[PDB]
Amino acid sequence: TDDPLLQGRLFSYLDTQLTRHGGPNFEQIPVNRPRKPVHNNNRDGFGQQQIPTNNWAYTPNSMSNGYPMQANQTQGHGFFTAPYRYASGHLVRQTSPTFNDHWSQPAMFWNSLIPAEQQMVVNAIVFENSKVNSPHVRKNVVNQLNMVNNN
Amino acid sequence: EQDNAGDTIEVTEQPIDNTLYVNDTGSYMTTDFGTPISDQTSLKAGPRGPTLLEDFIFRQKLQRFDHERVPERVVHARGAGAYGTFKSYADWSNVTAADFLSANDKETPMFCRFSTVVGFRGSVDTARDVHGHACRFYTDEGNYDIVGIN
Amino acid sequence: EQDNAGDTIEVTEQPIDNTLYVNDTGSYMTTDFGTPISDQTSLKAGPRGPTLLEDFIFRQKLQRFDHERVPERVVHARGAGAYGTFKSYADWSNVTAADFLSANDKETPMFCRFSTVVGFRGSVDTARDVHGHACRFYTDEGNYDIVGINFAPFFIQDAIQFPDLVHAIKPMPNNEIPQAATAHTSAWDFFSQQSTALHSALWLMSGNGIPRSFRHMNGYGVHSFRFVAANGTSKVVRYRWKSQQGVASLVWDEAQAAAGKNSDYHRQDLYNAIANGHYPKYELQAQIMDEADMLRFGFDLLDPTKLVPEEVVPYTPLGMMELNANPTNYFAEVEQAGFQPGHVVPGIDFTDDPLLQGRLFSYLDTQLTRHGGPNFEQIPVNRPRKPVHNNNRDGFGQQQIPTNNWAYTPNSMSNGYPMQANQTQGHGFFTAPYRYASGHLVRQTSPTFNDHWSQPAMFWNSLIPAEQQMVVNAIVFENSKVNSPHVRKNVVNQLNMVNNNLAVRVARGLGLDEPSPNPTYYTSNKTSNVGTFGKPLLSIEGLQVGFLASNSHPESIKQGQAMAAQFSAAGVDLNIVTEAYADGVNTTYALSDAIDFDALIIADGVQSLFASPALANQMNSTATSTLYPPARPFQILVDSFRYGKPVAAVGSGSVALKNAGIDSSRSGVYTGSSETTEKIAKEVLEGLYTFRFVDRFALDE
Amino acid sequence: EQDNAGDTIEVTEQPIDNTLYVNDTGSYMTTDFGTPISDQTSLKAGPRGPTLLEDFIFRQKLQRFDHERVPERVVHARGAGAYGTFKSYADWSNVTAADFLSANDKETPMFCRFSTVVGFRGSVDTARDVHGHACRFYTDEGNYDIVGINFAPFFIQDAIQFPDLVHAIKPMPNNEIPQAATAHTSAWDFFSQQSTALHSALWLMSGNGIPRSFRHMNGYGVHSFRFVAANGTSKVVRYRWKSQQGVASLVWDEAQAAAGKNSDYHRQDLYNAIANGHYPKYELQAQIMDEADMLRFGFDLLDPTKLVPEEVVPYTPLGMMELNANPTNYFAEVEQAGFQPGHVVPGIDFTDDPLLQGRLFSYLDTQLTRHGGPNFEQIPVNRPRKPVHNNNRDGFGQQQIPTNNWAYTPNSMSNGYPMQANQTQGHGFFTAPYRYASGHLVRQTSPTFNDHWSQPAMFWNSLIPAEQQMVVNAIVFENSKVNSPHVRKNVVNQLNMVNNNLAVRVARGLGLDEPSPNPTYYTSNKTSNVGTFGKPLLSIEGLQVGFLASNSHPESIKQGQAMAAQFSAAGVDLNIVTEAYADGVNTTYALSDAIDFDALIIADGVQSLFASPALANQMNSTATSTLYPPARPFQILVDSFRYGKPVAAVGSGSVALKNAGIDSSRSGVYTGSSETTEKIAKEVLEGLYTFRFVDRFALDE
Amino acid sequence: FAPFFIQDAIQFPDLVHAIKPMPNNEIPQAATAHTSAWDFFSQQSTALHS
Ligand code: HEM
Ligand code: HEM
Ligand code: HEM
Ligand SMILES: [Cl-]
Ligand SMILES: [Cl-]
Ligand SMILES: [Cl-]
Repeated sequence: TDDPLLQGRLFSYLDTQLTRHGGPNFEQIPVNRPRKPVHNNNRDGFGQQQIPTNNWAYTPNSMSNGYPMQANQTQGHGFFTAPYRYASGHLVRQTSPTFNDHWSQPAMFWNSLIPAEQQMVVNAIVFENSKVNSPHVRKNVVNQLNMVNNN
Repeated sequence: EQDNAGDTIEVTEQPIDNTLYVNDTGSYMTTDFGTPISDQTSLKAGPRGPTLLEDFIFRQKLQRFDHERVPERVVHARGAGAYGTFKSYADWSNVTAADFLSANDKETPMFCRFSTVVGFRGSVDTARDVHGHACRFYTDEGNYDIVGIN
Repeated sequence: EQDNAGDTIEVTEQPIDNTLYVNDTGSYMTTDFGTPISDQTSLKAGPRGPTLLEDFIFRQKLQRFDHERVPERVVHARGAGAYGTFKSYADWSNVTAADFLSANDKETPMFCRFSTVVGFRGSVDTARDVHGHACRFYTDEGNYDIVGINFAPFFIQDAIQFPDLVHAIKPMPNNEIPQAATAHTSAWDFFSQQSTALHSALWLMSGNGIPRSFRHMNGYGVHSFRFVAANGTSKVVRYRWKSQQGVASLVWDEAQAAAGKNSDYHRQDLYNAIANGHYPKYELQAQIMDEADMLRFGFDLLDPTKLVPEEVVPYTPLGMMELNANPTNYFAEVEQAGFQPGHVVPGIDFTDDPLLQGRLFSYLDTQLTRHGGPNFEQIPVNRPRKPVHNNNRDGFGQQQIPTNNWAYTPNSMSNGYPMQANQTQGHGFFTAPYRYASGHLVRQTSPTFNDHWSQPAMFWNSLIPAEQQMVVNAIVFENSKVNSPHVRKNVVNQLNMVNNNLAVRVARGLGLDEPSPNPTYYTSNKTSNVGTFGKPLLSIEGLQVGFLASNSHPESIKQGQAMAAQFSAAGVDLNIVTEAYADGVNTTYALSDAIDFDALIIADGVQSLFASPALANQMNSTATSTLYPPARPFQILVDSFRYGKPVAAVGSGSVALKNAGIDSSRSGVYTGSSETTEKIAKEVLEGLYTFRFVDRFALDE
Repeated sequence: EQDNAGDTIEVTEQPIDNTLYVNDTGSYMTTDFGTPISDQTSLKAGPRGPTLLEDFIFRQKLQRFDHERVPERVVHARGAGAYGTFKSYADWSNVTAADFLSANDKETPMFCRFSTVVGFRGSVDTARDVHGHACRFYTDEGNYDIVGINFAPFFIQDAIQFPDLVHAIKPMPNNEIPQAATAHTSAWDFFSQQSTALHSALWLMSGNGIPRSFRHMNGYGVHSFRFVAANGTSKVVRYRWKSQQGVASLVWDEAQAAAGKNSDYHRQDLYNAIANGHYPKYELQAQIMDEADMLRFGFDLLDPTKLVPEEVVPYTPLGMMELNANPTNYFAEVEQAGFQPGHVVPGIDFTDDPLLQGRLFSYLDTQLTRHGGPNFEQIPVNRPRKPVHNNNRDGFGQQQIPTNNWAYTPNSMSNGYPMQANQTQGHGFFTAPYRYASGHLVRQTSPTFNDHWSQPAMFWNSLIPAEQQMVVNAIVFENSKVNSPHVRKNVVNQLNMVNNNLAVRVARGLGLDEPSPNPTYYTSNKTSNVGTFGKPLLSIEGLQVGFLASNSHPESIKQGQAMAAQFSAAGVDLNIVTEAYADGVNTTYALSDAIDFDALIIADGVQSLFASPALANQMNSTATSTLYPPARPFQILVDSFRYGKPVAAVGSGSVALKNAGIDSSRSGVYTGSSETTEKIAKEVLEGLYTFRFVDRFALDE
Repeated sequence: FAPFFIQDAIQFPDLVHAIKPMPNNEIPQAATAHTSAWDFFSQQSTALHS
């Protein structure tokens, strides 16, 4: 979905795999391998421990007997974006006004805890905000919490 | 390792795919994580629209591409290789305990690479240069490399 | 950050050494950690003993050496760079808020790199190829890079196909053959199965594929971009760098000779020109179009396989660039430089060109590969001229020391620094606000992109007959090297959708059946400034003259030397060539070839050097010169003439011309007695501007 | 380089930005390539639309973030650093040509990092462990690093065994359990099968394994090194950093509590001390021995499992270090710092210690892992204070720009620069010239290394009875966590070769058969300054006092505050603790534990806070305080007393003491009326120096 | 937890730097109990639910 938090995670996690693995072949590590063999025209990179036999590593070509075959909604069980998805709008760096209520759900959550666990939340907030060294931040936290539940 | 329950360790080996040589015959294209794909058009907000960040098919393909290259050799960057075999003329144990030399007609698999020295990866074969002659014997007692020149 | 003692932070800045350029004068050698050393003998257990592990001097030196190399660029690996400056012709604020364009005579520092595409790091300069023209403006509002090429169109219409095009044109994966060339099955297979490629393929087969030098080609942005004004109004623009030297190119067999004689031909040309004060210039120009123009001209401005003809929208001159300094260290400054089309500044924006859109991802990601980590922008050549301030942190190779301990937004601790910048404060980047999208989320190509053949037809019609023959010869050469008959035939059929005459001539060259006219996409239209023969140069500065003399006729050297003042005054290098160095000699027969000179002059009284190979072959073994291969002087002459270069002969030099079957009546052949050398020089200057004499090139239909 | 035009090279240095410390004040946010930005909302196709690939602002920010991390150190991952200065006591040129030691009062900049060994980057400070003490002198002749630990001996005698020791002590490979601890089968298996480990294992089980802070331990070089004089004569030396604060340690259950209450206990201690002006000091000392001393003392000076007893060779004071500034950015300066024992300077040399010899390889190689490339010495904290000059080139992350284009020796082009440096010119490094080797090339251990047990015996005899009990408790704790009976028994048998009493007490703790005396390696010998209890501190600066008060008795706060001037004057922090912040309150019961204070004072009139858990348990649910867990004040008191810390009580505070079963007659218990608080303070100062009252620790045999 | 702290991925490095140890001294470990985290949670009030 167009969840702006989800949308960025899609970039971030693919990129971050480079950092931890030293190179682009992180999916070749056993725990990350799919259970069926991979076939695509990706090649090379540090730590390449496979040996491609298809010497015509591009699409379209007339040399490889059509392999590997393009997969889509109607053949090969290919991935497909949900076809009724739609977008319409200026290209904007603006937050949706539907996102503006930051406090009602915190209030519901508070009401959802037994009295003993409500005390636990208070004790935690008090513990953490006593460790916070800045009085003005302590006061900002209080004011925010007061928009959630006065008690 | 097992005079006690704590140091006793259960090993469950998982049925992980262990392909070496890749054979495309018959196959649909998949990502590196095995999802079947096409790879010929970007996902866009309308046919004349901008490309979407969520097009993971685009990103995985170009990330592979963007990372294909590795440092060339500091010397002997330009070279070419081939596999072969080596046959001992004799049992040479009187002078060497080397196993690949331990019997008449004993055969050992080989891989060699030949190269120039000074030029970078795509430099001309017929440069005036030293030439490398580097061969690996895949022996029963380890890979023995003779890394020589002409 | 200081309403309390705990969050109050004491900053003590340490007096750390901050060298940029390294200057060895006066110094003793030290390790990288500053201990003075020698580095010439290993530490050993006795003078004939084994080397010791404790020899840290040995290990630090070889560890540096063992780690010198980094990955080359996946494309455009082979290239060369230079610094320069850009001057705006005007205040362009009426169309763009870009700061480097905001005032008449406003100057901005520049760094550019030029390259081929397909060959690896040490491949030959004169490969037939696309050429990169990538320039960074170090503006006051960030590094702006125009990452262009010497052809107006590109091969494909979507970035997702880029690895397909590249694997197809690169050497085959089983054996890594052939180097730096499209002359193989896979490339022509791709160009014929992916018929978007035809426009750029024709460019590649023309002289545009084999330029004389980086100084004698133009640059193109290829894609539509946007100029965005302060108030949000945008224009759609296409960039051209118009070379102020002019456009000039080689012929194929000459490009081959150059590859074997001087693989560094273009990088040497650029280095020498700058070092000699002949600074190359290129005028920045833009076709400045309205949003309403997207589909008006019968193709789509989002389509990178299509140029806008100058005759439909003229190029508006924006300003002038000049390159005026060589780099100090090639690895540090050129090899490590990373250009990105996503390096934009306020007042510039993108379009929905699906080729451009993917480049924006690719170039940022690829910088990791070549630099080993995320701090590639911290490398000096990639730094902006003003200090960076943001909340990015850490990563391999971090050589800065952040002092802002509250590295997040929003915060109440950092006094609002660094401040958010946008359209209305701090000169922040902004997307053009009238841009809009509307549609299903689709992996479909636009039908406006479907005509792959009409523009190839226009391009063909835009070449003089001699260069049309060059295209045929190239296609025939490359497709003869293609090993697959079916691919050869596919190429013919594709070419027949472009122009029947073209396709018939190619099929004839390939020994294939001649196709019949297929008029759907044919046109008589043509455009200007897209060819490389038939139009003279605008400047001959930094071109080369070879003056062929002999030590066995000493007056010939003096004759050469007395012409030198005139060439020098035109910024042309006169090279006196003999058998061996001597007083006044610049270079030798053994070192020389036709490719080394843009014009050739034969001295008076040296005709006996110019024996043909046949004559050479009679007298072999004894009393044949050892100082150069048999008939080297003759070959220089015959080659120069064949390639179309101006040739002059003084006095009995005309005997050499006759020996070579060159009539003194041919265009671009100058003769005179020893008393008229001054006039012969000026005719050579004339011929250098014309550059090539196309009447020498064989024509067909 | 200039006998000709071709080899003459024009250098044009470009005006590139050269920021080190980054200062955000006044600035707008920019990308890394200098374009002004906001960074708070993704670019989307409509406000509820998908994020666009062209949002380069999003991608550059997350790419930086996604790449922030680097590999931690394979050992000593968890650590903290600070800058300081070193002052020589003398001109030491009679024994060493080292430049930082060449004059009385000569000052050299310093950077040190202290660490544990086994735990990963975010493991608990108060793990039982070896501690690193690694210091760089930024000398005029290169960066000299002493990379030491807080124990005098090391576990193994050959560097090739280092991965064995480390894999054995690190978490098990199947499940990565347990963290930061030797309390598992593999470690004790290793220590018992590789009996060289016994000396260091005893150190580890003593208070030395759990120091109070980095400021309250010593440092040791462990290995023999050499001082080399200008004329080539050498001395064999061993280094000790003698803490000028003194040596003090925790007890195990306290180290555990600290791990759960404040994992940053030692790094916070060091940061706060420096920030508060209480700069830690350590005196550099060396046992300065003759070459003839190698085997004289009944063990081998090449052997790193052996200390030289101060009573055999005294430590010669060389100079004083002080650490006086915190780093500005932890990642840039501390995380990236790379110490190497091979970072030596002229006047220092190595010995044939097989443990030292391998470290010289290992640390240079390991820097590649953590920095992603070979230019790790170019990181600011690793740079020498004078500019580097050598012919090393290139590599990932090259942020310098060499100007010497003739980067090889010998050459005739560079004017002899940089010049070779050696013993007799340029202050070059030189191996000590009388060093000699003679022998077959052997993979054999020296028989001089065979006594693994005598020095462990000396160490045991060197501990007060209370700390001997601590060693037994630790061994018993760790070997109860060891899951393998046969390893437990091997450990006992090994310990029985050291001291029968030790081994019997351990076997009793483990429920095993008691071994019988095995006198071969037993000794009554002992050495001084190797224990951590029974000897007072030399300075109490930067220690902490907790003053337990209550908001429900307001005069208690005022009582606390009136004592503050006296503690402040001693450089001791007085922390007033109540239920919740209020005028004059420093911290709260809920935030507090015994581990937070080095001494505890109970205020007059607050006795009712100090209800025991039993009393707490009666009245549960309503009217029990929510402001801290039940019996928190009582627990602070009982814990402080158990751990051996000084405790004082004013007035009715003595009621709290009685509730806790603490008689006012015990050592390190101070009581007084409200009129004698000044005297109570000075007794607390007294108790802080004694530091722990060992009469409280249970003893066996 | 069912909800997350922020509504846009571009803010992720902000949330993370805020909750991670301070950059000058890398204190404190594995904890939000410090000025920066609670500053972030209170200036970026989307964080209250989580
Ligand atoms: C007898 C003299 C030498 C010979 C016969 C020789 C031979 C070779 C050969 C044949 C290669 C290419 C191997 C391949 O095809 O991949 C090579 C690479 C190399 N040589 Fe040498 N070499 C010599 C001297 C040295 C010396 C003295 C050094 C440095 C101390 C050295 C360092 C290297 C390095 C770093 C490589 C790159 C290897 C790689 O990246 O895999 N060579 N040498
Ligand atoms: C209009 C079409 C294009 C033009 C004009 C163009 C231009 C260039 C140039 C001039 C360079 C060399 C820059 C240098 O000198 O360092 C380059 C490198 C590169 N190009 Fe392109 N390019 C185009 C299409 C693409 C596409 C579609 C992609 C991929 C989506 C791409 C990916 C790359 C990559 C990965 C590099 C290596 C950059 C580096 O390592 O720094 N290019 N391109
Ligand atoms: C006398 C024995 C030893 C002492 C006193 C010692 C000391 C230290 C210290 C203090 C550190 C942390 C430096 C820092 O704060 O960054 C360290 C790290 C290290 N030590 Fe040792 N060590 C000893 C033995 C060894 C041995 C035998 C080896 C291997 C042959 C070794 C390999 C390492 C490595 C690889 C690191 C990581 C360094 C880095 O990543 O920068 N150590 N050692
Ligand atoms: Cl959605
Ligand atoms: Cl658009
Ligand atoms: Cl020695």
